[PDB]
Amino acid sequence: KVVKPSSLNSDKIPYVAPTKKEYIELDILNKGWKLQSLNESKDLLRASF
Amino acid sequence: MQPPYIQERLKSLNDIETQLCSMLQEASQVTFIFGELKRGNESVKPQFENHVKQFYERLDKSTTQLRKEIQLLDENVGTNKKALGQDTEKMEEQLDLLSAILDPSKSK
Repeated sequence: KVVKPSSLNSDKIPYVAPTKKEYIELDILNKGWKLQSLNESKDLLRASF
Repeated sequence: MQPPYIQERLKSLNDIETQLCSMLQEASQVTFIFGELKRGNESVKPQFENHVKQFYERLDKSTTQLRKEIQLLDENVGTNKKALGQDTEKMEEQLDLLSAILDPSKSK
C-alpha cells in the first residue's frame, strides 16, 4: 500500500583501495572476538559439566 | 538373593557408568586447562599431554568393556515357578507352628 514496488535497482561503485591500515586491525580484532568466544566457550562448558 | 553371575554383571555395568563419569570429569579439566594454555602461561603445558592421553584411554576401554558386555548378551541366551512349591512351603511352616503349639516347654 505504501508505494508501487520498483525500489531496488542495480548500481555500481568501485572498491576502495586497500592498504595495511584496516585489514591487519580487522583480523587481529577478529582474533580478539574469537578469543572471547573461546573464553565463553570454556566457561559455558565448565558450567555445563 | 540373585545368583552371583548377575552380581558381577551389575558390578561391571556400575564400573562402566563410573568410568563414563570420570571421562566427563576429565573432559571438564581438559577444557579448563586449554583456557589458560590459550591465555599464555606455558607452565601447565606438560600436564596437557597427560590429560589428553588419559582422556582418550578412558574413552576407549570403557566402550571396549561395554562391547564385551553386549557380546556376553549374545551367548548368554539359552543359559510362577515358585508357586509350584509355594503352597508346600506354606504347609511346612504351618505344621512347624503346630509343633510350637503342641510342646508347652518351647513357648518361652
